Amino acid sequence: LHSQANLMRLKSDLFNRSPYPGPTKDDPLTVTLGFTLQDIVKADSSTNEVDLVYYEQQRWKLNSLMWDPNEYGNITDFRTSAADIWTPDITAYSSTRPVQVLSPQIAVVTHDGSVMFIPAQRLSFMCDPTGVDSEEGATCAVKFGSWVYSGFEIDLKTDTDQVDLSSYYASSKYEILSATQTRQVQHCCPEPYIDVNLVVKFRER
Amino acid sequence: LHSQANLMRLKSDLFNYPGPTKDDPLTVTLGFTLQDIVKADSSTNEVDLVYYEQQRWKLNSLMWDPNEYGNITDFRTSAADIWTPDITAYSSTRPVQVLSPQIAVVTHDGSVMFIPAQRLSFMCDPTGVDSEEGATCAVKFGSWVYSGFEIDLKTDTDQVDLSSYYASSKYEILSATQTRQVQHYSCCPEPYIDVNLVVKFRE
Amino acid sequence: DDDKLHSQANLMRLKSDLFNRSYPGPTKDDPLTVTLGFTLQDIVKADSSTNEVDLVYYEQQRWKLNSLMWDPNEYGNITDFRTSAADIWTPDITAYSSTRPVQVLSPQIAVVTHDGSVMFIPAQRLSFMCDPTGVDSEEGATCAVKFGSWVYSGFEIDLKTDTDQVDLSSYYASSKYEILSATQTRQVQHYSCCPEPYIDVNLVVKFRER
Amino acid sequence: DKLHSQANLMRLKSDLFNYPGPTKDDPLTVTLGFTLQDIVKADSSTNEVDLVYYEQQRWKLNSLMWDPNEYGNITDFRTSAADIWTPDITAYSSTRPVQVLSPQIAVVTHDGSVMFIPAQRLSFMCDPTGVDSEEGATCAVKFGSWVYSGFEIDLKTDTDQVDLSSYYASSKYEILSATQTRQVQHYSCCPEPYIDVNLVVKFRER
Amino acid sequence: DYKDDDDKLHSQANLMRLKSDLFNRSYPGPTKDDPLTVTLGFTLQDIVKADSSTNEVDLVYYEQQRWKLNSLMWDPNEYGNITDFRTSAADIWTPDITAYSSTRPVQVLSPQIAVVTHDGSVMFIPAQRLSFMCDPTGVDSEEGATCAVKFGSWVYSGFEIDLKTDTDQVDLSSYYASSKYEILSATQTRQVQHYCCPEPYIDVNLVVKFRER
Ligand SMILES: C[N+]1(C)[C@@H]2CC[C@H]1C[C@H](n1cc(-c3ccncc3)nn1)C2
Ligand SMILES: C[N+]1(C)[C@@H]2CC[C@H]1C[C@H](n1cc(-c3ccncc3)nn1)C2
Repeated sequence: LHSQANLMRLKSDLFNRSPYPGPTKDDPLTVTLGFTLQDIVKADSSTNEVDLVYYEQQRWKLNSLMWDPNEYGNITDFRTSAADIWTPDITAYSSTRPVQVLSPQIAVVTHDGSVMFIPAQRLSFMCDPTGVDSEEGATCAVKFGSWVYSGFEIDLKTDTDQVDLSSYYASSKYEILSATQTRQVQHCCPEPYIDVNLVVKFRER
Repeated sequence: LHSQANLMRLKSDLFNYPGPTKDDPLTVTLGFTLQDIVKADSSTNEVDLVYYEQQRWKLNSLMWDPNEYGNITDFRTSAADIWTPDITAYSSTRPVQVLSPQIAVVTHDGSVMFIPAQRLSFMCDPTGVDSEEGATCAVKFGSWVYSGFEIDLKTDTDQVDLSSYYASSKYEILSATQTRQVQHYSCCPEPYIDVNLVVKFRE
Repeated sequence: DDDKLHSQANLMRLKSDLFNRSYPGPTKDDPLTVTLGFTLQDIVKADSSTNEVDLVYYEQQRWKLNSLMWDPNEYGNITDFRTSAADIWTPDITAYSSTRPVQVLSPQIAVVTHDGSVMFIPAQRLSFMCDPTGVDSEEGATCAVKFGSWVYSGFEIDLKTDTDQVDLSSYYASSKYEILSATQTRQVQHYSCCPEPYIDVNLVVKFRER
Repeated sequence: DKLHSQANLMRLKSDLFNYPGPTKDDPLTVTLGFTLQDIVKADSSTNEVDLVYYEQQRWKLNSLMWDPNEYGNITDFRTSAADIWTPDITAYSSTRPVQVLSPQIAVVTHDGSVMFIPAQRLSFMCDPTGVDSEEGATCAVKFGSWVYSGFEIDLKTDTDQVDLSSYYASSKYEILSATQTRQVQHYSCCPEPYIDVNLVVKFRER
Repeated sequence: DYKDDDDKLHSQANLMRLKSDLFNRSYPGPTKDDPLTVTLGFTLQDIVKADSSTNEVDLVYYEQQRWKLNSLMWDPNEYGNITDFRTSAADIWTPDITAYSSTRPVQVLSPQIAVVTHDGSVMFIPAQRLSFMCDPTGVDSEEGATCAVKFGSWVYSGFEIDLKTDTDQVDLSSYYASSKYEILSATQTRQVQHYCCPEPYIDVNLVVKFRER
């Protein structure tokens, strides 16, 4: 009951008893992105759309979510609804339908102020699967990034350029030949723009 | 009218929980009742199930003495009025579609019974389904964000309840099991728990 | 004309008193009887590849609460009113063998009468478990679906019908399917999960290609 | 000067919004008109046809009247359809929930009249047999209040001719005729009349 | 150092105060006495699908919307030199720009967030998937098919909302190189029409010419 009271007090202190309005040029934020590809579900050659199921790991850190575990019964982290906090507007740049969310929208917040949010998603995106019924397979790509924040407000990075394939569905209609995730910088507008480019080579299993 | 006043007062009292923690872990019991394998798509390797899920847990903070409330021992309430566990399928390919009202039953000892009916599309190769051996598929269910140190999953039985399986389904069930699994990941010492639903079926 | 302004005032006041100055659902001590009746409009689709059939129908629901009673004389002789279904408690009447979420085809509005009775008539499209084998034959196909509370046993919600005959007077005359018979029967239903039975109304439809 | 016109509008909306629907004592008339844009498809396997149209709805409330001279000569304003009461006009033989294609915003005028024009895609019960013949196919669907009788809400049309001037010239289907006709229905049980507008469309493969 | 940390806190406080002063200290939409000009431009990303059985074609594009309100102006010097901010599109008035011949509800593909600048100008760029009325007959030809769809306010006439374009050329620099359909031309043109009614009505007409492969 004390642990419960401690956690409710912590969330009340963080969410009620102090003010974050999003990143700014004077208060920029770095968001780390990683993809865990679970399934290429469908590849449509009549419309050049491919459907992926993946987990999108998002990580950032805010001073305003920091606390001393000693003041709160040594609580070092908690889970909370993603709507309780600010989250980055990371968006697929060439989707062809609204993303469908497959998991609870809940984030893990740690006492250092770091946040980890890992929504599972089904995404339809622009992809010509020509060659998927061949040895070399097909190659397609999709960029992810902020919709409204330039690189002066949100910077992106990956922890690795190799997409996590350890959850890829063993009996998918498609096998993965390779999957990479790479930070890109592009420069109308003075400010740089950042994305992570997800590149997937695949073929019929 | 006195019973109505008592129930309204109980609910006000109770509803005026941050989730479990390592220090205050919660056990959630899970069971499945499979009603129908509706569809098996060999072009996408997606299979569609209709089932309902029994979910049960207990909170001291939902406890009350009936004698203080007209001998009310339980009530029904919107699932939005209370914390519910984030039990999720780990290999769905579409958002789950809910077939039953989001209402749970709370009992005076603090226990909660929630029974969501769902249609689920999940990753499944139906190869063999037109053969004597049939096809076999599996989908894990568990917390999305809590480890086995915060939410422990249990089952009452490893037999999926098939007593309400639709007798004229396109697919007959050869077997269906629900098995608690303890999973570890090389990075971390803490256990993760899921219930693995394994279904063997054929046309 | 001042009469009209007065009637509006009486109704806003009645609604304010009933909703703002005052139902937690039925209990064992205070159980509720819901009357159900179906009006079947159309069998839209019968899918033999998945054994799902799609129905369009109106489901009439009626119940009565003391907490919704008023004296018409205290409120300018208002004897009933329409209100959003979200303003009041409604029963969780659920198809027990749907294969998709029901789709609502009519406004979520109910009629409340001064004796505390409520009438609510949702139009729905429902996909449910049904093997249409035989539909291209003279005998046709037969399927059934139960409707009842999801969370309330017979000790909290009872159901009744006014008739066991489904109303076919609005059935679509150029449907792909003709109705041979449609019945609606109250059942006391025992589930191995639970010592207390649930009440359902069993909708049994015999139909064939027109 | 512009801040004044804005202040006037905001005050008017405030005055007006700071109505329980019609009653037999305070009944209401809704004028309905259809502008048919497209027959998108016809499914002979299910006898469902899909229409795209916008539906003009007009009614008048004393409680929405104001004097333009008291409010900077504001004669009308636009407002979210959620800020006001709107009639529960429903298709009686749809087979899927209507899909709304336009913003849910209405126009309120100083004489208390409200104009709301939802664009919709509708699937409804229709046998397209004959659509590939000179005579074409004929189908119909009634629209009316779901919960209000003719004692609370009357319906009417300005014309019985459906507006076809915006009908898609390259639709897969051409319209031979389209009418919208007020119908009154009485029943021996009940003393109250029931009103609908019957949309009748005759159409043919182009 | 501590000063850098304090600056960031100040910057956050300044933003919260700006948004507070703008929003909950104090737009009812345009009026005949206060007309608004919305600038529209399209960036066409993909013609996904052309259905000859229903004459519906599906587009993916993003639609840049821009307008300017006196009531959204502020002096940057009064707010730590903040010159613009991002905010939820639900925090502010937005124009009801609607496609006039869609056949399904538009599907939104991007975050509903806008950028507000100190001169009171607002920029909002929703990405959308749209199904609209279009006979793709000719798509399998050298000159391709031609389809058009008008965009404009649903409820405001040209008395209250005017439209303009910065160019009549649809932006094709992000068009999907491996689409099933190649673009032959794409234009966006302001029109004044009538429907009966004294008020003139304004739209922007998107005309696309495209063919297979
Ligand atoms: C159709 N049902 C499956 C019947 C009646 C409504 C729905 C849900 C009901 N129900 C109740 C329970 C239950 C209740 C209490 N404890 C364990 C299981 N499980 N399923 C049984
Ligand atoms: C595409 N429209 C049909 C144009 C512009 C937006 C939509 C709706 C508009 N509109 C206005 C009216 C109207 C307004 C006032 N009185 C009668 C009809 N009817 N349709 C005309």
